Amino acid sequence: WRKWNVKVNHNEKRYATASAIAATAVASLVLARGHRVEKIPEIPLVVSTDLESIQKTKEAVAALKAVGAHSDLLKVLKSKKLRAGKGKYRNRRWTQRRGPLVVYAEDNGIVKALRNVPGVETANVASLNLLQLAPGAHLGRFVIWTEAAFTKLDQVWGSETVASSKVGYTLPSHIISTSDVTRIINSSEIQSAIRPAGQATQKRTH
Amino acid sequence: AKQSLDVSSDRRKARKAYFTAPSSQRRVLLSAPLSKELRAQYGIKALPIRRDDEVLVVRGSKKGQEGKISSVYRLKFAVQVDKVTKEKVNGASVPINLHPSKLVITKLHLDKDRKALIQRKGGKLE
Amino acid sequence: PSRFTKTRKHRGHVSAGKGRIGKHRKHPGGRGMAGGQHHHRINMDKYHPGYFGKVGMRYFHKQQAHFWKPVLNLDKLWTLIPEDKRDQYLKSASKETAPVIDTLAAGYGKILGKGRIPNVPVIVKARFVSKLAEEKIRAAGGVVELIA
Amino acid sequence: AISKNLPILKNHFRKHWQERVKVHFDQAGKKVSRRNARATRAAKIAPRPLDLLRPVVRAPTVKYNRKVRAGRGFTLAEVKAAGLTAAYARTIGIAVDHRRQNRNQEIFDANVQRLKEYQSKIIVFPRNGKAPEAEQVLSAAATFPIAQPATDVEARAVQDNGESAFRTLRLARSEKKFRGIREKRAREKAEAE
RNA sequence: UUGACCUCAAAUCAGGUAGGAGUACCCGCUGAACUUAAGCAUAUCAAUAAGCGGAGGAAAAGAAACCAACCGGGAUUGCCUUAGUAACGGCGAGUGAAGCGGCAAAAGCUCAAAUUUGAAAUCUGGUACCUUCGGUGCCCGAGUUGUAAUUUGGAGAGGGCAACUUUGGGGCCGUUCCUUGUCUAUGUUCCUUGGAACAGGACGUCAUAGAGGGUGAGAAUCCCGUGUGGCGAGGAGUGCGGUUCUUUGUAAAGUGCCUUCGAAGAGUCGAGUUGUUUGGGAAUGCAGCUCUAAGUGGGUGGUAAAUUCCAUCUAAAGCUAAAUAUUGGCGAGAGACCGAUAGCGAACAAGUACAGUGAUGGAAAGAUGAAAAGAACUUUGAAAAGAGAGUGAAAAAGUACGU
RNA sequence: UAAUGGUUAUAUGCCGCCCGUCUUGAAACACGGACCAAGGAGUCUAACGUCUAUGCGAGUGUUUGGGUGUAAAACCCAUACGCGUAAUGAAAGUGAACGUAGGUUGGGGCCUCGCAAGAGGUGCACAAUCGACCGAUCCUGAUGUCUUCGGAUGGAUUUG
RNA sequence: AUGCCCUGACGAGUAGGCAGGCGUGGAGGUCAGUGACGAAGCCUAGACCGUAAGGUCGGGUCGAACGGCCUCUAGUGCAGAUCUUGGUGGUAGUAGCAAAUAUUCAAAUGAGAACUUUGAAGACUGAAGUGGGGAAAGGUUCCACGUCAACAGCAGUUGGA
Ligand SMILES: [Mg+2]
Ligand SMILES: [Mg+2]
Ligand SMILES: [Mg+2]
Ligand SMILES: [Mg+2]
Ligand SMILES: [Mg+2]
Ligand SMILES: [Mg+2]
Ligand SMILES: [Mg+2]
Ligand SMILES: [Mg+2]
Ligand SMILES: [Mg+2]
Ligand SMILES: [Mg+2]
Ligand SMILES: [Mg+2]
Ligand SMILES: [Mg+2]
Ligand SMILES: [Mg+2]
Ligand SMILES: [Mg+2]
Ligand SMILES: [Mg+2]
Ligand SMILES: [Mg+2]
Ligand SMILES: [Mg+2]
Ligand SMILES: [Mg+2]
Ligand SMILES: [Mg+2]
Ligand SMILES: [Mg+2]
Ligand SMILES: [Mg+2]
Ligand SMILES: [Mg+2]
Ligand SMILES: [Mg+2]
Ligand SMILES: [Mg+2]
Ligand SMILES: [Mg+2]
Ligand SMILES: [Mg+2]
Ligand SMILES: [Mg+2]
Ligand SMILES: [Mg+2]
Ligand SMILES: [Mg+2]
Ligand SMILES: [Mg+2]
Ligand SMILES: [Mg+2]
Ligand SMILES: [Mg+2]
Ligand SMILES: [Mg+2]
Ligand SMILES: [Mg+2]
Ligand SMILES: [Mg+2]
Ligand SMILES: [Mg+2]
Ligand SMILES: [Mg+2]
Ligand SMILES: [Mg+2]
Ligand SMILES: [Mg+2]
Ligand SMILES: [Mg+2]
Ligand SMILES: [Mg+2]
Ligand SMILES: [Mg+2]
Ligand SMILES: [Mg+2]
Ligand SMILES: [Mg+2]
Ligand SMILES: [Mg+2]
Ligand SMILES: [Mg+2]
Ligand SMILES: [Mg+2]
Ligand SMILES: [Mg+2]
Ligand SMILES: [Mg+2]
Ligand SMILES: [Mg+2]
Ligand SMILES: [Mg+2]
Ligand SMILES: [Mg+2]
Ligand SMILES: [Mg+2]
Ligand SMILES: [Mg+2]
Ligand SMILES: [Mg+2]
Ligand SMILES: [Mg+2]
Ligand SMILES: [Mg+2]
Ligand SMILES: [Mg+2]
Ligand SMILES: [Mg+2]
Ligand SMILES: [Mg+2]
Ligand SMILES: [Mg+2]
Ligand SMILES: [Mg+2]
Ligand SMILES: [Mg+2]
Ligand SMILES: [Mg+2]
Ligand SMILES: [Mg+2]
Ligand SMILES: [Mg+2]
Ligand SMILES: [Mg+2]
Ligand SMILES: [Mg+2]
Ligand SMILES: [Mg+2]
Ligand SMILES: [Mg+2]
Ligand SMILES: [Mg+2]
Ligand SMILES: [Mg+2]
Ligand SMILES: [Mg+2]
Ligand SMILES: [Mg+2]
Ligand SMILES: [Mg+2]
Ligand SMILES: [Mg+2]
Ligand SMILES: [Mg+2]
Ligand SMILES: [Mg+2]
Ligand SMILES: [Mg+2]
Ligand SMILES: [Mg+2]
Ligand SMILES: [Mg+2]
Ligand SMILES: [Mg+2]
Ligand SMILES: [Mg+2]
Ligand SMILES: [Mg+2]
Ligand SMILES: [Mg+2]
Ligand SMILES: [Mg+2]
Ligand SMILES: [Mg+2]
Ligand SMILES: [Mg+2]
Ligand SMILES: [Mg+2]
Ligand SMILES: [Mg+2]
Ligand SMILES: [Mg+2]
Ligand SMILES: [Mg+2]
Ligand SMILES: [Mg+2]
Ligand SMILES: [Mg+2]
Ligand SMILES: [Mg+2]
Ligand SMILES: [Mg+2]
Ligand SMILES: [Mg+2]
Ligand SMILES: [Mg+2]
Ligand SMILES: [Mg+2]
Ligand SMILES: [Mg+2]
Ligand SMILES: [Mg+2]
Ligand SMILES: [Mg+2]
Ligand SMILES: [Mg+2]
Ligand SMILES: [Mg+2]
Ligand SMILES: [Mg+2]
Ligand SMILES: [Mg+2]
Ligand SMILES: [Mg+2]
Ligand SMILES: [Mg+2]
Ligand SMILES: [Mg+2]
Ligand SMILES: [Mg+2]
Ligand SMILES: [Mg+2]
Ligand SMILES: [Mg+2]
Ligand SMILES: [Mg+2]
Ligand SMILES: [Mg+2]
Ligand SMILES: [Mg+2]
Ligand SMILES: [Mg+2]
Ligand SMILES: [Mg+2]
Ligand SMILES: [Mg+2]
Ligand SMILES: [Mg+2]
Ligand SMILES: [Mg+2]
Ligand SMILES: [Mg+2]
Ligand SMILES: [Mg+2]
Ligand SMILES: [Mg+2]
Ligand SMILES: [Mg+2]
Ligand SMILES: [Mg+2]
Ligand SMILES: [Mg+2]
Ligand SMILES: [Mg+2]
Ligand SMILES: [Mg+2]
Ligand SMILES: [Mg+2]
Ligand SMILES: [Mg+2]
Ligand SMILES: [Mg+2]
Ligand SMILES: [Mg+2]
Ligand SMILES: [Mg+2]
Ligand SMILES: [Mg+2]
Ligand SMILES: [Mg+2]
Ligand SMILES: [Mg+2]
Ligand SMILES: [Mg+2]
Ligand SMILES: [Mg+2]
Ligand SMILES: [Mg+2]
Ligand SMILES: [Mg+2]
Ligand SMILES: [Mg+2]
Ligand SMILES: [Mg+2]
Ligand SMILES: [Mg+2]
Ligand SMILES: [Mg+2]
Ligand SMILES: [Mg+2]
Ligand SMILES: [Mg+2]
Ligand SMILES: [Mg+2]
Ligand SMILES: [Mg+2]
Ligand SMILES: [Mg+2]
Ligand SMILES: [Mg+2]
Ligand SMILES: [Mg+2]
Ligand SMILES: [Mg+2]
Ligand SMILES: [Mg+2]
Ligand SMILES: [Mg+2]
Ligand SMILES: [Mg+2]
Ligand SMILES: [Mg+2]
Repeated sequence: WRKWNVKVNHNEKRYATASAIAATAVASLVLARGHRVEKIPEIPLVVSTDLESIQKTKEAVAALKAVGAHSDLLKVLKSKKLRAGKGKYRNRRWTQRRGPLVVYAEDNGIVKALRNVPGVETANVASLNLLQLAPGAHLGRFVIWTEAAFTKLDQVWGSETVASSKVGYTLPSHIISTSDVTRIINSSEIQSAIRPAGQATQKRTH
Repeated sequence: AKQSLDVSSDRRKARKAYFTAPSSQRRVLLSAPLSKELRAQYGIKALPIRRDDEVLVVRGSKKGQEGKISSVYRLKFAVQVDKVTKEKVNGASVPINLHPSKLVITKLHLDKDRKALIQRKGGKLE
Repeated sequence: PSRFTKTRKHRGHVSAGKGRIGKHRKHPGGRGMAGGQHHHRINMDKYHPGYFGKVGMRYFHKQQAHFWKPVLNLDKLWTLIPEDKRDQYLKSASKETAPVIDTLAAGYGKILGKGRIPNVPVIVKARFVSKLAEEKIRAAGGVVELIA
Repeated sequence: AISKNLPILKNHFRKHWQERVKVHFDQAGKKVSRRNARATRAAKIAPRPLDLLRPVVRAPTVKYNRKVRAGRGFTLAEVKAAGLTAAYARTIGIAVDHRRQNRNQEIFDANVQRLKEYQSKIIVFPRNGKAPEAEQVLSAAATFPIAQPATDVEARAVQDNGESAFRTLRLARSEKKFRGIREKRAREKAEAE
């Protein structure tokens, strides 16, 4: 009768999920989290909806290597290690890195085709597990979207013109309008209003 | 990945099921692959191993040696192949235990049950 | 969060934060509410005044649905009209078409007069109202309808 | 002991309560098995819809008499007014309650209408014939839903006669409070001379 | 004399049944104390532990002598809540429900009961033949001190008449399911290290299979499996595609009026007293003793009583699946569990060795090596053994063996 | 480069009583401690106070259940229910704006004039105080009454 | 930019509070981390860093796994408890092995004889026996052959081993 599960507020779960989805955008978080995406042209990586109908593992890995997940797919299966400790004989014998998350809107073979590929996890846009999106509570999973998945995301989480399709839900507000304060500080309205600055290391008088 | 709730990924259970297997289960467990010639001839890849089979060792320190399997020692999970011996210092000759997965069958002992086994696995029997 | 506890910080220090003199024991003042009239009397009167003794008359077999009468105040009272209709009902206020608010259908049993409905006529259906609720509802030009 | 300004607690753990601790670790497993039982039962009672038709009844207890809900069964009188018998209605998916009675014409008409809608929307298969399959819908409750009856329109004319309607509650409370003592006063006036 | 009847016996008479084990959960009886109250006696622990009786895969409960007071719900059970509340309590410590509402599951019924009275229409047994969990015939028996048919309060029965609707069973293969067998992919290619490649590097292949485990060191690809499907085999009171007993048959069951009825459980309900129990308070339930009902009346409607009503059920007889429980048994699958002073007492010939008269108590004890390859042979010594030699990657692994 | 320095052993000078514990007071002629290894003691739960953090906010709480699932995860969800939005009284009950939701005294910040100092204005939070309103208590007792009900209005060193 | 810099003051502490850190088992993530060309462990009056908790390296031994950082979690840190279990000391080659009168010579056996066997001598129990049998209890101890690692508190070639 120890507490094993922990209740989280549903709206705070949705907050964390939405911030995880937003962190699967710009590539600094994806590089800092792991995820060899330095030779990827643009994040989000959205591929065509024909991926969801691929039902061979060989064709699926050809598609992932062709759209650019080759070095991440090689980071997994070269990171397979025997687990340090007593966990290795508690059915937790090998550890490996996380591969890409392939996120789809409808499943026509892609789940089973990418099932056997190490590191690679698949997901429906209807769900989007936070355990998959920010594993180890590190933001910025490498995510390959299909076009249908990317379109359906606007209906699953809402916008300024689509509500949310979750009951009562709105995406969270911002308490600050920009995330980089240096251009607010070097804006002309603050700079013309502030006094001149000093030496930035004071002279040692006396 | 496992898909059925009947088989076990438990390492302890798998090792008890290996080390406490009866001999009729150890016969299947002590399988041995065929050679390139026999795999082309019989269309199948591996068979349970027999006494009068001719084998080539392809691993370990006696690799590349030939012989007939003198004994299938299922209690030790081993096969004893003649011409593959250890000369002791008193002049005695003891058989070296080999595992059949490190062997390659180069000639089968065929009888009616082996022929039916090959045909059951889909073999050409040629 | 076992690693954040002060048990982890009292490791090495003899008494685990409990003192060498007073010397942490099993139950030094009794168990539970023991001695609330003898040695815990000051913690009773000072912080639980009224704790001991009887108060008025008993009710055998009380059902707390003879007493369900949730109270609505007039300061809200237009929340019960949905927001798309609220604007059109308070703009160009009208008798001969006034909103009907069933208060029971929203789950209150009494209307009370906290303050200042606007001057729009309203038909308020209530199980119970107070006098000042009646006075302010009629001063807006409306009516209270008694329902059961 | 008793110490600083804290609420006085009433935790009842002076029995051997640890012999009787049930932790529901099997919540997900019992959900899987309830869904398995629903699927198995559905396959066993193919095309029949896995639950009986229940009537709409008014909930008791003046806290809850503003709501209607699903009751247990239809009322022999309701079954007869719908045009069938109880022993045959129990075989075509209608729950029948012999022990409830109708004293509300609106509830009665709602349940006779509910029964006639059901009898129009079911296909009773022939008893010995070929009986072509009619695509199992798994729930009668989600296809004949319990609707809260509309009691008023959104807007009407203000009809204020100046009765003042707090005075109505005060006077009606006073007549109940003094009905017996002044009925007895009236009869002792009648016992004069 | 003889023939019954009733009651009681006997038999190694014919056939059958009970005991004991297990006992986690279940239905009962019985029943403490430590403890808390900062002492203690009521109280609390606790309607618990121990003790005893009885079941099953669930049990129990269960189709209202219910809840209510509403515009009323509607068998039982369980969860969420009601609620640490109403209430009880040296009104102290403490204790403590229920109705409503939302869900899970849902299922309803059977006797006493009536004159069959122009059919004891009913049933056990034996015997004979079969379609052998049974049927049919015959005979003896049970039984009128009442076995069948009809009826169960929601009703219903008798009679009188416009009237239409519905006929039940038995064997085969696949199929619901259970048990179980079998088949089903891809490198053992090169070089380096090593005793051993399963390591490292290079070139590939399969992947609805990169779970897991073995194999001389981290093996998807060597082996078993895994994944996906196919082919069987042996069984389970059948949802259906065919089969057939076809004067199964003025059967049986429903449904409309009218009329006369409408039987409904006794030392029981209830009452007093005593004791126990309960949150149940001028008595919540149970039990002992005493008193002992009625039939538009009996119970209940949470403050005792008289009077007047009202509301709600219909006890003193009985059956019933599910949702619920389950430190036992069988079979599985898992784990942010423990890792040989831990985890069960027990990883091992562990409830063992051993102690006690006995009830009972109750340990310690895993690891050579990849393979015994477990040290041929020489020499010293009476021998143990030593020194060499030798095996082994290692003897800084030599059975007194990983480190 | 051990030449200076570090480490270590030793010598020398001065200093240095045995730790833990209870205690006013321990080196104590107080108690435990021969030694070493391994084990070994504020935990988990129900309810709750303060504070803090997060989400939403007059609301909030998805996880009892239902749907769904790559399956004890994750995702989605209705009706309820709990707590909050109303108090007070033993209870029957009643139930919160005279006013710009009041006056006064302070009051950050802001506004006006000022080169400042200041002067004025507005003053949220909060503190003090006097009032107003709601309930309980004690009074007063209007219009009506099918005459004993009702309880308007006005009060109070009372009380929440 | 819980960064860097400037200026000033301050620093005792039981019981206790709070903070910032060090370390251990396990979990999620990462370093495509280390490793049979040697992981972990262990030893090391060798070295380096940290005020310290500790961390790092070199050498020896060893043979299969294990680390850093970011988080999560706890059966998480020992000198004590007449603590528990196991092991080992000093005392210490010490106290002791002194009741029941008592042994001795030869030969044989044997590697080895105070103690075995046989001969010889000397003694004792002294028929309410240190004799001959049984009851309870024990359970093969009886007897023969082989044999001495342990046991017979010296020895042993002997033995109820
Ligand atoms: Mg939420
Ligand atoms: Mg493929
Ligand atoms: Mg590894
Ligand atoms: Mg790991
Ligand atoms: Mg581990
Ligand atoms: Mg380990
Ligand atoms: Mg380790
Ligand atoms: Mg395990
Ligand atoms: Mg495993
Ligand atoms: Mg494993
Ligand atoms: Mg926010
Ligand atoms: Mg064969
Ligand atoms: Mg913290
Ligand atoms: Mg200390
Ligand atoms: Mg410390
Ligand atoms: Mg201290
Ligand atoms: Mg403290
Ligand atoms: Mg102490
Ligand atoms: Mg104290
Ligand atoms: Mg204390
Ligand atoms: Mg006193
Ligand atoms: Mg009290
Ligand atoms: Mg009182
Ligand atoms: Mg009272
Ligand atoms: Mg009022
Ligand atoms: Mg205090
Ligand atoms: Mg689920
Ligand atoms: Mg289950
Ligand atoms: Mg169902
Ligand atoms: Mg009604
Ligand atoms: Mg007999
Ligand atoms: Mg028995
Ligand atoms: Mg039990
Ligand atoms: Mg019971
Ligand atoms: Mg106790
Ligand atoms: Mg107590
Ligand atoms: Mg006491
Ligand atoms: Mg005490
Ligand atoms: Mg006391
Ligand atoms: Mg005492
Ligand atoms: Mg009790
Ligand atoms: Mg108990
Ligand atoms: Mg018991
Ligand atoms: Mg007893
Ligand atoms: Mg049984
Ligand atoms: Mg069941
Ligand atoms: Mg039963
Ligand atoms: Mg029963
Ligand atoms: Mg009844
Ligand atoms: Mg009710
Ligand atoms: Mg009723
Ligand atoms: Mg009920
Ligand atoms: Mg419950
Ligand atoms: Mg509730
Ligand atoms: Mg509550
Ligand atoms: Mg009790
Ligand atoms: Mg309910
Ligand atoms: Mg009945
Ligand atoms: Mg090789
Ligand atoms: Mg290697
Ligand atoms: Mg090279
Ligand atoms: Mg091998
Ligand atoms: Mg392997
Ligand atoms: Mg595989
Ligand atoms: Mg595999
Ligand atoms: Mg499979
Ligand atoms: Mg009939
Ligand atoms: Mg009756
Ligand atoms: Mg009687
Ligand atoms: Mg009686
Ligand atoms: Mg009793
Ligand atoms: Mg009691
Ligand atoms: Mg009583
Ligand atoms: Mg009594
Ligand atoms: Mg009463
Ligand atoms: Mg685990
Ligand atoms: Mg160990
Ligand atoms: Mg053990
Ligand atoms: Mg043990
Ligand atoms: Mg054992
Ligand atoms: Mg004894
Ligand atoms: Mg004994
Ligand atoms: Mg060892
Ligand atoms: Mg090896
Ligand atoms: Mg030597
Ligand atoms: Mg060698
Ligand atoms: Mg070695
Ligand atoms: Mg060597
Ligand atoms: Mg050697
Ligand atoms: Mg070694
Ligand atoms: Mg020099
Ligand atoms: Mg030098
Ligand atoms: Mg010196
Ligand atoms: Mg000196
Ligand atoms: Mg000195
Ligand atoms: Mg000196
Ligand atoms: Mg001097
Ligand atoms: Mg000195
Ligand atoms: Mg002490
Ligand atoms: Mg003293
Ligand atoms: Mg002194
Ligand atoms: Mg001291
Ligand atoms: Mg002294
Ligand atoms: Mg002393
Ligand atoms: Mg002492
Ligand atoms: Mg010491
Ligand atoms: Mg001592
Ligand atoms: Mg230790
Ligand atoms: Mg330790
Ligand atoms: Mg301890
Ligand atoms: Mg909720
Ligand atoms: Mg969710
Ligand atoms: Mg009230
Ligand atoms: Mg009053
Ligand atoms: Mg005002
Ligand atoms: Mg006023
Ligand atoms: Mg102010
Ligand atoms: Mg007032
Ligand atoms: Mg008030
Ligand atoms: Mg007042
Ligand atoms: Mg100073
Ligand atoms: Mg200091
Ligand atoms: Mg520090
Ligand atoms: Mg642990
Ligand atoms: Mg760790
Ligand atoms: Mg985990
Ligand atoms: Mg090597
Ligand atoms: Mg090493
Ligand atoms: Mg080691
Ligand atoms: Mg040292
Ligand atoms: Mg060294
Ligand atoms: Mg080794
Ligand atoms: Mg090894
Ligand atoms: Mg390492
Ligand atoms: Mg531990
Ligand atoms: Mg511990
Ligand atoms: Mg210490
Ligand atoms: Mg200490
Ligand atoms: Mg110690
Ligand atoms: Mg000690
Ligand atoms: Mg010990
Ligand atoms: Mg020792
Ligand atoms: Mg000596
Ligand atoms: Mg001596
Ligand atoms: Mg002596
Ligand atoms: Mg002597
Ligand atoms: Mg001699
Ligand atoms: Mg001598
Ligand atoms: Mg002589
Ligand atoms: Mg003599
Ligand atoms: Mg003898
Ligand atoms: Mg001998
Ligand atoms: Mg000796
Ligand atoms: Mg000796
Ligand atoms: Mg001797
Ligand atoms: Mg002997």
